[PDB]
Amino acid sequence: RICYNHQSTTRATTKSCEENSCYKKYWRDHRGTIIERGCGCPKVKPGVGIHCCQSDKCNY
Amino acid sequence: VQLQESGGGVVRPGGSLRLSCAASGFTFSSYAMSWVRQAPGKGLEWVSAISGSGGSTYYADSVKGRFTISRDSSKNTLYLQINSLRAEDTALYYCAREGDYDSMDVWGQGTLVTVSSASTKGPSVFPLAPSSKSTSGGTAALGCLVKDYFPEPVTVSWNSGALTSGVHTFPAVLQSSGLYSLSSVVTVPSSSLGTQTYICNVNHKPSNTKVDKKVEPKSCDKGLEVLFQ
Amino acid sequence: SVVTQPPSVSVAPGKTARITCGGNNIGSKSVHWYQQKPGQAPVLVVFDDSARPSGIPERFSGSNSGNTATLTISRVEAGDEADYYCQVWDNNSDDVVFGGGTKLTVLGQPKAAPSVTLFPPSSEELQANKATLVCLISDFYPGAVTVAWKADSSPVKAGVETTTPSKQSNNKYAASSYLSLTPEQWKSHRSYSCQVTHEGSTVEKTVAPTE
Ligand code: NA
Repeated sequence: RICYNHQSTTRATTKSCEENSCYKKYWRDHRGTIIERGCGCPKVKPGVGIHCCQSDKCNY
Repeated sequence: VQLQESGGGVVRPGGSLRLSCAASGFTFSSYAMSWVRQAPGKGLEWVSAISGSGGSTYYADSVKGRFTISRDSSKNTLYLQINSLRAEDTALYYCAREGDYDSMDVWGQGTLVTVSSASTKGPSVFPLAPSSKSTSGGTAALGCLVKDYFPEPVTVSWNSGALTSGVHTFPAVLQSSGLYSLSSVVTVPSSSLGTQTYICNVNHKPSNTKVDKKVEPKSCDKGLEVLFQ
Repeated sequence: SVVTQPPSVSVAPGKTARITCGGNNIGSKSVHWYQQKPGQAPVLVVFDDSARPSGIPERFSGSNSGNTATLTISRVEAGDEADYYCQVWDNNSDDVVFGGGTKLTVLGQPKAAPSVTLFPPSSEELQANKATLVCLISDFYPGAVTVAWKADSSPVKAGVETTTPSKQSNNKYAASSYLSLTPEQWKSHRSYSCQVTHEGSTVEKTVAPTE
């Protein structure tokens, strides 16, 4: 499967994943809103944002 | 990647200081930065943080309204302006680069802030006399209390460097007076107390003072008592 | 949120050290761990509960659930001796919370209970209208103690300064505690006591103005 893996609002980049869902994860630290993108569908802490999707390049 | 703090030193209570931290080897403005301080012998205390752009600032309750964090991207430099300084602001001040979840992945070596109203002052040296209260199992502890000096350091020797075995000189404490105190102790045989002289040799180079104090066993003779004790 | 670390942990070389960081619902937060050796800056050894920065040995592992986060150091080595700090991140607040630190001793010598010597104020200091009680604590290992003072039977917190334990020339530790009194306060109690806690044993030495 093919997922975005670029951080926050850096330039779009993608990656091949042996998983079937992609993820977009977002939280607040002293920098502001931070976004992580990758392969899979991880558990996150309460309050943290997580979008897992079944398509390709869905985690924009 | 490097961070180097500067601007620390001696300052009066109610005074002001600006600390600087020069950053290199990374894109400075992409990272939040923090100041963390540590009082001597104590734990880490977060003081302040700043977003990449400087658009957001964050402060510990203990420093709200006395400290200002700022950064200059053109000079790759972080600042901390510390006003209305208190005794409790005495610490080593570290700058740190933050990452994910405010984890601090790079630290500087720190800059020392000492908040004292004190001028240079040589020590008062008092004997810690051996008696039956420091004589336990055939050996006696005796020492010198080195009180109310500024700044650090003092050094202490015994019998002009002849006596080394059993000698321990403690680190200094900054008292609420703004002055330092420390002690030096030696353990000796109780049977030596009659015949061997023990002198502590205190050296305080900042005030060009040396003191030699003879440390004698306590005489519990009421015929030798003085009135202000 | 107060986060609680034990002040000290001792482990034999080769054994596993566990340093805890306790707080209500810390499992819902993200925990980082730092190693600090004396005279050095902290080093990040675990971040986000369980991730290891590159170059940190695999022996360093973190966990976090419920009310306890743990730094686990397997096959502990002499070089792991350090102070360890936890840091708690929460998505819903700004403040950086650190635990109070844990001194990790890696046991290369036998445990040794402290000798305690309590010096009354000297005649010379009292002449100068000051009174310091000096509690000298010697020959102990590991190098971690707590000191508490009493006037007669009552605890005393004001006028106390305690040094961080220092290595002696014989490789055991020493520490010093000072109780600063007026000559009047000194002479106005029947006794003063220095109580030293080491390895959950307490040794108490007492002095009396009238002896
Ligand atoms: Na936060």
